Amino acid sequence: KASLDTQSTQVETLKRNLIQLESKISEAKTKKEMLKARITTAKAQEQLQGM
Amino acid sequence: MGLFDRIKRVVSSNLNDLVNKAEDPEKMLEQAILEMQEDLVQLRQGVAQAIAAQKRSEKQYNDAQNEINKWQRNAQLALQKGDENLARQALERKKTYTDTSAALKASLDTQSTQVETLKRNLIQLESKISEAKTKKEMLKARITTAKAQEQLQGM
Repeated sequence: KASLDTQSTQVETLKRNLIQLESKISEAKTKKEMLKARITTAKAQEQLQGM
Repeated sequence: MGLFDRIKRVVSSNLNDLVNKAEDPEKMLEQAILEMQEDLVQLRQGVAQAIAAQKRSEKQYNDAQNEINKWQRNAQLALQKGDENLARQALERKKTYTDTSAALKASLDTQSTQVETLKRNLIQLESKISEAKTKKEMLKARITTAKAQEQLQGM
């Protein structure tokens, strides 16, 4: 029971950690989108030359 | 000094020759049109992906809220049980989860603000490509005028 309780506490922490990890990857993905928006701005300047 | 003079002359001559060969309005515009459209498609996909990611994040956030409710029920049960340790654990669990939920909400709100801006930007981009297309039509009209002069010779 003691071992199980320790394991239960540990698995719960792991689950919480996994949720945090999921949040972290999403945050990284968001950064890429922001970078992509910046890339579009550079493209807009080029569009000016075409105009 | 002689080398520098030679380099400048060579560079100017090479650059001038190169730009003229590639200076075609239709080819340059088409390549530019393809790139923006590709970027727009990627941006649209990214926005959709971001929305999907946000939805996935929302589901996780919803699960955390559900977990808190379960913990809250357990805390009430713990009081009935009379065990001090179970009640204390539930309170600790509720606080971290609430903090995590708040953090997730803040992140989601920022993401929501960002996606909305991206959508607005995408709409602006769509307007921009259309404007470029309009310019080509105007250029085409000018081309017809040149053709009309030639028609005069035929007449």
